[PDB]
Amino acid sequence: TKCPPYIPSRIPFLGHAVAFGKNPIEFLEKAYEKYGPVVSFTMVGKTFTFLLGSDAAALMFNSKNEDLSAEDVYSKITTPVFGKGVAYDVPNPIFLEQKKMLKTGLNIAQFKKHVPIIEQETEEYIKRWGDSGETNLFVAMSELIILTASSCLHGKEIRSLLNEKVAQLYCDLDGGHEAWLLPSWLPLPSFRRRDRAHREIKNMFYTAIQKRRTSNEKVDDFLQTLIDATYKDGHSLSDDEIAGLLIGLLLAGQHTSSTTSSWMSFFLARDKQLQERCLAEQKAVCGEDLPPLDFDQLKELSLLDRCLKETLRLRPPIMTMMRMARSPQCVAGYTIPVGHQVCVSPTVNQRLPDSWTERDEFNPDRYLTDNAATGEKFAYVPFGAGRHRCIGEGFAYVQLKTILSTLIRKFEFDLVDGYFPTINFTTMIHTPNNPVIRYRSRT
Ligand code: HEM
Repeated sequence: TKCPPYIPSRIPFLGHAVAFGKNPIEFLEKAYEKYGPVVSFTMVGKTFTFLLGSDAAALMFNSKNEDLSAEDVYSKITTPVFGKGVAYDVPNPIFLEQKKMLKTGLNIAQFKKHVPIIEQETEEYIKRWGDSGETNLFVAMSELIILTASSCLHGKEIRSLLNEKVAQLYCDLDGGHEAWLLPSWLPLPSFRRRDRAHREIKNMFYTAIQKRRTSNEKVDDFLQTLIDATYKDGHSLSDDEIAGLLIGLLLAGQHTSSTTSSWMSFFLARDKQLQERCLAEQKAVCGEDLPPLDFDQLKELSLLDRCLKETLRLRPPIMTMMRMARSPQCVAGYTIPVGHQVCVSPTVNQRLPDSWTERDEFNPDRYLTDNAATGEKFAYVPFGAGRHRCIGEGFAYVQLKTILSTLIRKFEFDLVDGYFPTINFTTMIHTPNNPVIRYRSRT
């Protein structure tokens, strides 16, 4: 019973709901100062124990689901979203069976095919912009990412079936507490047409899937990985299971990729020098005529890579990873009891003053010298770390770098009247005047 420091509260049940909810990052920064790397506090009935800093976060990253449980906090968040027999509604071994099926289909051989497809979808979409004007970038990315992701993981049959009609039918699907995401100004009807997309979208897949079943167009696309995929008991995945796995893979990468793409642009629309140094790198690595991209070139676009890593450092779309303690855990000379909701914050760890120089500046060149991203284990964890890591990370870098390149080539970006959008935790539904960006064609 040697429990970590616990921040007390004068408000019985809500605890620190207001203080924390007002600014979670500032709250936790202050808590690390006052209380150390492992602190507890009550919020709306639950005791939360945060692991702050790399050395404390090591507990969760090196943990097993039998001790720190995701299916005890992340299951009824996701199950109404992804479906039955898929995601956190199945036993971990068969859960991890499908995850190993997904990770096989997300390989370099496919990433080489994916880079062309992403550019075509970007070129036909961003033509809507025309010559010059101003767009809502968060909304712009939301729509583009759906198309790009759909035309890579779902196939061409399902892309053919896709129209501007269904793009927001994912929004009601997205609605269904859902994950500690960074708040953003994406289209937020959330309700849209609940219960209706579940029929529309699911049957969109059944039909497309049957075209691949009774036919001999066995191709190398992600869907053909799942149709031919067999469990380790021989039985292959059913019709509804394959659809659930594909729907869920586009949703887990939607807001994440969209929010990051937008923030990086805003960060580059603020610093015009870096936006030029990037364009230099583009025509210098690919040639001045800007020929179509391919996987290989992406690996040497290092400035873009360091801008993306710096974006993910300051604006990680997953704000907090959470687990429920089923067995007592030991960290920093403390024992976390059964029933605590153990939390790691990539945002905090990637901002901690005792680990990052110029913590709040968007400085991509910090990776050219020493930094915590390589010099520490769990100080830079946008995609997670260790045993708990994003399987879409490889597709993410490919998708994001291809998209941003296709943008920085065909456009230049700047802030409208100098407006740089800020995240507000105090505005429940009343966002401050929406985020807009300025675009103008190149040359
Ligand atoms: C900037 C982009 C992204 C970030 C920062 C991100 C972040 C994360 C993180 C931190 C996790 C671990 C959550 C946890 O263990 O509690 C995760 C899991 C996952 N992500 Fe992402 N992700 C991104 C993009 C994507 C993409 C593009 C896909 C799919 C194409 C995707 C699919 C998944 C899936 C399937 C999981 C599995 C959840 C599990 O392990 O049980 N994500 N992501």
